[PDB]
Amino acid sequence: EDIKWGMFLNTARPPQFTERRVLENAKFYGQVAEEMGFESAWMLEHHFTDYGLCGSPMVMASYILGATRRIKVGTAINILPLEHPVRLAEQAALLDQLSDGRFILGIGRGFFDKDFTVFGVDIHDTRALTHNYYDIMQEAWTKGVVGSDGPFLNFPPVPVNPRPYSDKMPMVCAAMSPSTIEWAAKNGLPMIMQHDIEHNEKASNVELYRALAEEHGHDPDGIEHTIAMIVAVDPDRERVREECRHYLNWFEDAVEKAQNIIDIVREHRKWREAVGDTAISKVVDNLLRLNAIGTPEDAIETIQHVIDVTGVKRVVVGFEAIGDRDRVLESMKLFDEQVRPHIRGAK
Amino acid sequence: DIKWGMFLNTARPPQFTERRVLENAKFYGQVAEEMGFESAWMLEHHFTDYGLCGSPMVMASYILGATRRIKVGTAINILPLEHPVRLAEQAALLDQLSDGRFILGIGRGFFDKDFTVFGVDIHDTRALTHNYYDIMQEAWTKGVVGSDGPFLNFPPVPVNPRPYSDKMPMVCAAMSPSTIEWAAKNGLPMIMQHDIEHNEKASNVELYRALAEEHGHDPDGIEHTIAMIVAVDPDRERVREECRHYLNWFEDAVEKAQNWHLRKWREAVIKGDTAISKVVDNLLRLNAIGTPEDAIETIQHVIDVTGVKRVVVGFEAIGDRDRVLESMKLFDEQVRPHIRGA
Repeated sequence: EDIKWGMFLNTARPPQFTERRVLENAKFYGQVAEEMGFESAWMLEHHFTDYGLCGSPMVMASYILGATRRIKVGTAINILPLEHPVRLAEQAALLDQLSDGRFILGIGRGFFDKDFTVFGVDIHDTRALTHNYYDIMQEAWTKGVVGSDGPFLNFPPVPVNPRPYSDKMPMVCAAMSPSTIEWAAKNGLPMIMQHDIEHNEKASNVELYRALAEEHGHDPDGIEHTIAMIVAVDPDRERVREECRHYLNWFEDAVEKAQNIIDIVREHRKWREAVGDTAISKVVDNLLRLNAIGTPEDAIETIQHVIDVTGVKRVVVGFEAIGDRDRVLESMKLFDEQVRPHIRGAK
Repeated sequence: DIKWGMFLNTARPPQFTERRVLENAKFYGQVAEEMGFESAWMLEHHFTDYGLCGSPMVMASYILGATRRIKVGTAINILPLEHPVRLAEQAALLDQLSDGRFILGIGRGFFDKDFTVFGVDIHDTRALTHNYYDIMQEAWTKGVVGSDGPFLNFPPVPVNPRPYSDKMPMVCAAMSPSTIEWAAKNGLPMIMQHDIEHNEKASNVELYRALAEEHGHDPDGIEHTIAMIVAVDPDRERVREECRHYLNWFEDAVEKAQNWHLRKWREAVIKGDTAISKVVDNLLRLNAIGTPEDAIETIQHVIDVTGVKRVVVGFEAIGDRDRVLESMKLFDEQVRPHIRGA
């Protein structure tokens, strides 16, 4: 009945913050996470928008690991198609060595068309790409030498240095779909699950995973899945709800824009910004409900519910939605003192 | 007042483990900070034991986390091998994260195996390096960059974050004149390897200045860098023998990286072992390997004829941590304090 507690270092940039502030804040929360006995801190990858300024989780993670001693640092996630597998293999294995095995490489397919256009990748291959790039990296780590004649890359056998410090490279997998869930289950690969998914959908995902493991001759109980959550905690549920709502309204618009960025840079007002929609509003109310946003007891109920139905071992939390540093720290304090003590695990 | 950098090498001689090398390296990173070095420096090597670190950006990123004050440069990022939009993102972030303590070394790379494995034409490498530079620069200065260029084709997109620095601190590996010209033209400091004859680095700097001024840049405002193997010991012939044994392996490994019949192989070991002997004789001559006095003489001469403000030293040749720490202590006390600028 002990949850490993994660902490997102967001590099989202609302209009009312500077790049410096957001990045300094991220660095600072990384140190708060160390001080306050978090299991882990977690990095994101994003390109070309203020949805997130960090486009290299490997570099950011490598920094935070340098700047810390105890805490584990993971990526959520590394978009594998965009990277040569042998490059990321070298990267992860070096950081595993440097970090004395405090690093968790997270992997996913990615879902932004801008990303694949710019780096020159075919967005229809991304499934096969990701599986192949995983296979390649895995062999580099486990065997110490890899080549490819496979469908995407041709290159001869070479050794890839260094070898991991860890027996097995610690990893997670973003997996939203059944075919990925099977693949991960097959490859002994823990899931990390986004925060916008319905709780019973998360329950089903884990059950599906547990089934496919057993079917592919693996112990499901020996894998520890991870969940993302927004936590924003305040005595006055109405106060914190409206703070997060402001943030989340921007967040969902920024998401819309990211899927549109290339067209906007080729273009660049009155009747655009006028034409309330309530489509975003629908999503934001959803997010509030799914996530741990309100009083201590609200958060306890919501967090503990998602543990019960899922049985996840780790919860990676993001505090940023409440605003700037004062408000985040107040939130974090409440959480650490009035919420976290009272959470237990599913077994 | 000379700026001292230190190489965190990750070469693995056969008697060493990967773990030991990488743990030494981190540790020397910490020593560099305490003992008032300006900078620490990381290299990029692939598929070879003559350097383990294939990602200078990761290892640079780590060491900047683990230090307060020291600057960390790379020497060098092999540019052709990485998308310029990705490294733009990387360097700008690390500029922000590190608080402008980062220095992005760039180069062309000359190892064929590398370009084979990452699927790059080794013939195209100079143009790529230049093209890729332009793109990164444009990303940093304007904040948006596309390319219907000769190599990459993608629409204009914003690249985040913006650098912390007003200008991204960089250096450029430059062996050949044509590159030296490009460097200068682009107001780009040089970093020179440790196997260049004294006459030549004189020529390189001269040429640089000449081409710099032509292209309307002030050459005095540019701080060039030179790499130097340091190994300092009372006993000239102990330290020399120690570094000879190491460098024998080293330059042998560098050879293998590029890549009746018992008689034809046995005439390859002798022919190889002399070719390697010749390179290693040069290295001992060119570099600061002897008593404190030998070092002082060699270092100061190299400074005199070049006018470099940054000298980057590597200590690893002399052996393991115990011997390196002895060597580093003599350098600090009996060599360093007796070295002047131009």
